[PDB]
Amino acid sequence: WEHRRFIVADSRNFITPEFPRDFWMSPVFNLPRETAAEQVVVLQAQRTAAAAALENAAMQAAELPVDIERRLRPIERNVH
Amino acid sequence: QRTGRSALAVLIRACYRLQQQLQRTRRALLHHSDAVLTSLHHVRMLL
Repeated sequence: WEHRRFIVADSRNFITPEFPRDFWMSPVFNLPRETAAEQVVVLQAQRTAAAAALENAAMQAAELPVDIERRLRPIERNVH
Repeated sequence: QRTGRSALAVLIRACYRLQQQLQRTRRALLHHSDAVLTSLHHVRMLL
């Protein structure tokens, strides 16, 4: 024995919300083809790429003290 | 006769070839900083 009140599930059932005068013209509903978010994402990706590339250049160019000593010292020994 | 004449060959072989040792070092070591400049310019490209 289970009892409760019932209300008919009718297709005619509609809901009536209310909208304020300042609803639709929120600034974000209407947006241009180009906003700041896409530039932010692309610029951050480029910044990370440059951060990696500077480190790669640092490790690629760290041989100058070795690239010069092995060119100068043997000539020193040869002359000496 | 061939004592001093051959003795000069030692100094010739040493000095005249140390001469172009510096030339090859110039030809090679100059080709290293160009790569560094290219790399830093690409880094400037990535930002």
